[PDB]
Amino acid sequence: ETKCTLKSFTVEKGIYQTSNFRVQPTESIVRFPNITNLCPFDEVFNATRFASVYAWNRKRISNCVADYSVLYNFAPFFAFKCYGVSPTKLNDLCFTNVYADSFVIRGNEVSQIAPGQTGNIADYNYKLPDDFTGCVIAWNSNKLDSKVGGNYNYLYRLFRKSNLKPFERDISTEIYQAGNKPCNGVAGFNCYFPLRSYGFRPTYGVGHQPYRVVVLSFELLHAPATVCGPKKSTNLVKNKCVNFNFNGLTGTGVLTESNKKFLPFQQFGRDIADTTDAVRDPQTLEILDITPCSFGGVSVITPGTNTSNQVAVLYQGVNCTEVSNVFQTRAGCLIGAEYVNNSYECDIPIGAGICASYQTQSIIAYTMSLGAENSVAYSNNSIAIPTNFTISVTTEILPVSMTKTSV
Amino acid sequence: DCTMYICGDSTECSNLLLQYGSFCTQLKRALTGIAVEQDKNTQEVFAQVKQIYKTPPIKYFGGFNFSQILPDPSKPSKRSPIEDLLFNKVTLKFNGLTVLPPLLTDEMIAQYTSALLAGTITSGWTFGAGPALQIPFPMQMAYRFNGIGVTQNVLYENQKLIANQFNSAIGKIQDSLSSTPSALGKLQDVVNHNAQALNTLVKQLSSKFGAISSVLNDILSRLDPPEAEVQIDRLITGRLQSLQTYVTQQLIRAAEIRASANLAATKMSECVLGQSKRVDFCGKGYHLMSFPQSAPHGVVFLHVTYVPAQEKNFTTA
Amino acid sequence: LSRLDPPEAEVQIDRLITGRLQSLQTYVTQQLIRAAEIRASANLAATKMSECVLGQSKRVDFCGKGYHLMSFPQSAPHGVVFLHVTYVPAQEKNFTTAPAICHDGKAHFPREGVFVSNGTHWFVTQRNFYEPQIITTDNTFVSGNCD
Amino acid sequence: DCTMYICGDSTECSNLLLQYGSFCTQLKRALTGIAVEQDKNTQEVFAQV
Amino acid sequence: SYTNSFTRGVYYPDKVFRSSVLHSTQDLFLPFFSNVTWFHAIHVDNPVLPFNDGVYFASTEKSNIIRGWIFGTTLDSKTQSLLIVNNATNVVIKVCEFQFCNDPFLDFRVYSSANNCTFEYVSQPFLKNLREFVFKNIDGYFKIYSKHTPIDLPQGFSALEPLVDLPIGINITRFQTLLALHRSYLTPGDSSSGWTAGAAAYYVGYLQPRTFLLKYNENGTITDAVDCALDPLS
Ligand SMILES: *[C@@H]1O[C@H](CO)[C@@H](O)[C@H](O)[C@H]1NC(C)=O
Ligand SMILES: *[C@@H]1O[C@H](CO)[C@@H](O)[C@H](O)[C@H]1NC(C)=O
Ligand SMILES: *[C@@H]1O[C@H](CO)[C@@H](O)[C@H](O)[C@H]1NC(C)=O
Ligand SMILES: *[C@@H]1O[C@H](CO)[C@@H](O)[C@H](O)[C@H]1NC(C)=O
Ligand SMILES: *[C@@H]1O[C@H](CO)[C@@H](O)[C@H](O)[C@H]1NC(C)=O
Ligand SMILES: *[C@@H]1O[C@H](CO)[C@@H](O)[C@H](O)[C@H]1NC(C)=O
Ligand SMILES: *[C@@H]1O[C@H](CO)[C@@H](O)[C@H](O)[C@H]1NC(C)=O
Ligand SMILES: *[C@@H]1O[C@H](CO)[C@@H](O)[C@H](O)[C@H]1NC(C)=O
Ligand SMILES: *[C@@H]1O[C@H](CO)[C@@H](O)[C@H](O)[C@H]1NC(C)=O
Ligand SMILES: *[C@@H]1O[C@H](CO)[C@@H](O)[C@H](O)[C@H]1NC(C)=O
Repeated sequence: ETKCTLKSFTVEKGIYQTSNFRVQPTESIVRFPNITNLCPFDEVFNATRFASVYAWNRKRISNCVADYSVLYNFAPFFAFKCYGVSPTKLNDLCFTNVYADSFVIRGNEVSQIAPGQTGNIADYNYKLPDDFTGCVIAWNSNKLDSKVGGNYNYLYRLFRKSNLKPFERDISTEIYQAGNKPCNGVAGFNCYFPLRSYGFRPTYGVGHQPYRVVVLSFELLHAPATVCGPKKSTNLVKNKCVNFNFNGLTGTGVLTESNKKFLPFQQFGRDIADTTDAVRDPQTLEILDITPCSFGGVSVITPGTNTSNQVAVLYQGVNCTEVSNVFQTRAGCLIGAEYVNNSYECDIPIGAGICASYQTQSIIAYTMSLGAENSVAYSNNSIAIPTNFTISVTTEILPVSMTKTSV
Repeated sequence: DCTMYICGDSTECSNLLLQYGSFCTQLKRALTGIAVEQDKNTQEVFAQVKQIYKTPPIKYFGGFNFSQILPDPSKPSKRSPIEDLLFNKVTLKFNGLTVLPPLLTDEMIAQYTSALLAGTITSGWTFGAGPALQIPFPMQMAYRFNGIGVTQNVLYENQKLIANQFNSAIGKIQDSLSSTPSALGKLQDVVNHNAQALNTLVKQLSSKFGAISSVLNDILSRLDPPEAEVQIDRLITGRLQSLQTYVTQQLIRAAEIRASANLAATKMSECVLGQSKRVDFCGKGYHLMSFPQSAPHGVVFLHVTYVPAQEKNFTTA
Repeated sequence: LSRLDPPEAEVQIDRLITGRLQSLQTYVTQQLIRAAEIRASANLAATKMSECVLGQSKRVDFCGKGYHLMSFPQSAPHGVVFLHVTYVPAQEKNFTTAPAICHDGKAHFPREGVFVSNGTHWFVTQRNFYEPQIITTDNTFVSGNCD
Repeated sequence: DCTMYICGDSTECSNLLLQYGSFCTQLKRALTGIAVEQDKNTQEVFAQV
Repeated sequence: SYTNSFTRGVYYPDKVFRSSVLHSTQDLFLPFFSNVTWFHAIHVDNPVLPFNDGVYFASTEKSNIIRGWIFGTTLDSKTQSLLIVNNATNVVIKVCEFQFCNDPFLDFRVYSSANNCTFEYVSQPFLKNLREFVFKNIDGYFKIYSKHTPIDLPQGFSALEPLVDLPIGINITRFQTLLALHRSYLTPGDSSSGWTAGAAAYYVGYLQPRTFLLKYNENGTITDAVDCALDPLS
């Protein structure tokens, strides 16, 4: 690695930095609140009785969790079709309005509830837009919406002057003028009533049994998308650097226990350097500190390929408790060398007053010696007078000029 | 870390970072060169002596008092009261920014300072020009007074007065260094500059440099990969420029520190390890001797000066 | 300029020029810093040449470690090597020292050197070489009594 | 002054300039430091007496 | 009348924690030493109150004097307006499109003629009894900050803590207070219902985009905040 970093084959003696040590996260936990609200789908699917098709009700949902889990409500659906939105991908989408329309029609009339259809229910009772984005759920309800004597409680409009607009509701009961005179508002020849009854019976055929059909209208009006389904629910890893996604706040690190108290409304937390070091868990009220795990830099201490090939590793600025004689110093932690107790001359600088060398055998590590020890006898009546002279030569090399270059 | 500071735990960001060139292997190289150069300036001034000298047990040099400059064996850290006072006044891994500790700690520099003090007190100036020669302190002071032209009689007769003046000056050194905290600024402001250099990089990471967001997790989740590549490229360019200007400032400050360290080593060699005839290179006035004291990021020289006073008018021919 | 048309490849050339200018400005800054460093080194070398080769200086370690006597320069393709001749004392010996000598009620002090004693004897010497000489009036001066 | 050198009589330009960061904050600080240092060099040679 | 807001109008700029540090932020704050309007002697006109940069509402009511607030565009037909009513143990916030009179009163129960909306937002009821409120509307969020501190406006320091958020975007340009009395007045045109009651006073102060430097202590509570465009020292 040192040869690749220096781009050579015969490295010299010393310490060289090659790369950095990083601990990869094992898991990735996400924590959101358990539940705040929920769409009342138990009311629009498990009601005691639904309304007619000419007077269909519409319930607005704007402050609830859009949890699409219709599977537990009569899972053997007879007609489960989706328009514009995928069936399974709908659970991970946000919208503006979650208007839900419900009505009861015949078995052979469920096909008319679709974008671009022609018939009595589609044109005179309930019309869907062409570019409709939603889902249509229909299930059999013969046991509930039919009696032996005839369930004439559900009515439908059969005659009307013109077709209904998409998402239009009309409850008018005016006598339809089929002839030339308005009949002055009486029932007679060419004066027919618009609403007709069904009279569901349990002995009817599959095409005539009542089918509770519900329409989930979806639309996006560039709103903050208050409605949203469930996100996730995981545990809390301790003493290990993992990936946290707390309420959109994403990061990687260790979540350790702390003792500082926060405010009831404060959830996040930053230091003076604008670094996220504290975040409140959405599951339970408890603050934890964000501290990174083992992180630093690796350095190879080599005596040079001319002598031998045994090298030593040094992790700088990181404790080596977590992930060959291991020894902890003040400037880092070195492996591959043994700490000697006799101080010699410093050869390879490491830091904090520790230097490595080759004993001649293996890499050593010793506290650098500042020199020898010599204490002169200081006396008020003694002196040291020289006797001999020595003429020595001292070399002092200093650069003068440089390489004149131009581009 | 040129890979971590620009790219935050991202693989494609690191794959795109190598397209700029060899700047990651150049800025880190310049930084480690600055570190090695700073590791050498500490050995050109404090490590001038070859052998460590010690103080004799008899605390009687002739009448002078060196208790405030000699190390005190009572305290755990073997330093002088002046060094302990100076140490209590210098106020001292985030996003891939580490601080490498120096080789020579505060203990080895203290040992070098004590050795230099012992050499300049017991041996005089012979410890810095060859073998150490024993010599009494009053005779060393007589040599230093004769080196500037003053006869040795004024010292061999009026010795108690000079000793009392030196003791009073050593005592008032601490009272003068206690008040006016702006005196120890040259050792702090540069450190403050580090506080304005190591923290200014993380402060600029919150800026989007024109992008939609500052973190990569939002860009790689909101926008599409093919169209968000220009935003990542612009962020990498901005971070590279913000790191290059920091490297340039660090180079300039390292050159300044190198010049200051060369000047300090020259003053240590020409004032502590001998007496110089220069005017104000070893303090204003007539220089006699100099005592060095260590500091976590510098050296304090106390120069003893002989100043004439109480002059009178006379006739000359 | 061959794969894409100039009207559709202008931003690429602009970004290339910007990147190359940014890479060259850093080189220019490094060259300026290194030129300042070399200028300081050359000024120091010229000062040492003037104060060590063209005369003798009283500085301690500016013209070599020890007592400087002379200096010889030697050229090199990118620098200069100064060979400093240093006089170093050695083979020192212990002797007894005294500030002055009180005789005839007067305290005499030496002019050059100090008084060395090796046992029931006293001589005058210098501060750099042992030369025992009898205490005479030429190398001594009276400056009062030993009170 | 970067606010006037980079943006000539423009408010949106000044708003977008702060988005870049604290480049001007350190630039003007270095300029003031250079000014103070040049004001100090005249007192170390002429103001010795 | 007109009073001077010496050192009040500060709130938390974000839901972050800090420990004895300094934060300079450019937000929409109330300028210190500003000339606010004190409507104390107006005991039921001037119903034109803008909502440009927010509302700083200071109250010193004894007990249950104010019944709520209104925030609309023009208070006309087909106008998105939010009415907030604070009862004894319940609070309601309803946004709808309906016309309002000059001074909607409560004692009453039905303000307008018809209110056909299906909005639902229920929270904790809000209402030496100083009560400060800061109302802003930004990024489709109608943010409100409430604080109940003892003691008109003294020289103390008290921040505004965010409690609830409402995602809604409306060009609000109106502001109306809801007074509570005893006598009945069903006529919407007659704007004269002065009755002897406790002290009623609603301060009105407009916010401004300014830069504030706040100091966060070790506990994470705003204890000091200075402006940058009112004094050379600041
Ligand atoms: C979520 O459930 C846990 C376990 O019962 C509970 O401690 C916590 O308070 C719940 N969250 C909220 C917001 O109530
Ligand atoms: C090998 O080469 C290195 C390079 O400087 C040198 O330091 C070392 O002494 C050499 N070893 C031998 C055994 O020649
Ligand atoms: C590293 O961890 C060990 C284990 O507790 C500890 O004894 C040692 O002091 C740590 N090193 C540093 C520099 O804190
Ligand atoms: C140094 O001393 C320690 C403790 O006395 C011992 O554990 C270690 O083995 C010694 N090292 C060597 C190289 O002997
Ligand atoms: C030297 O001074 C210190 C205090 O400055 C004092 O405690 C000590 O006794 C003095 N020693 C002598 C020998 O005067
Ligand atoms: C010498 O005399 C002048 C006036 O003739 C006077 O100003 C000066 O102070 C005198 N010198 C001293 C040392 O008093
Ligand atoms: C002088 O004497 C001391 C001890 O009395 C001794 O350590 C020293 O070596 C002697 N000097 C020489 C030059 O031998
Ligand atoms: C001292 O040195 C002198 C040199 O002139 C010599 O004559 C004398 O004998 C010496 N005395 C002793 C005791 O060595
Ligand atoms: C506030 O404004 C009113 C009228 O706008 C004025 O009468 C009053 O003096 C002002 N108050 C201050 C403190 O300026
Ligand atoms: C009105 O206040 C009463 C308590 O006096 C409370 O029971 C009721 O729910 C409140 N009504 C609304 C709509 O908040």
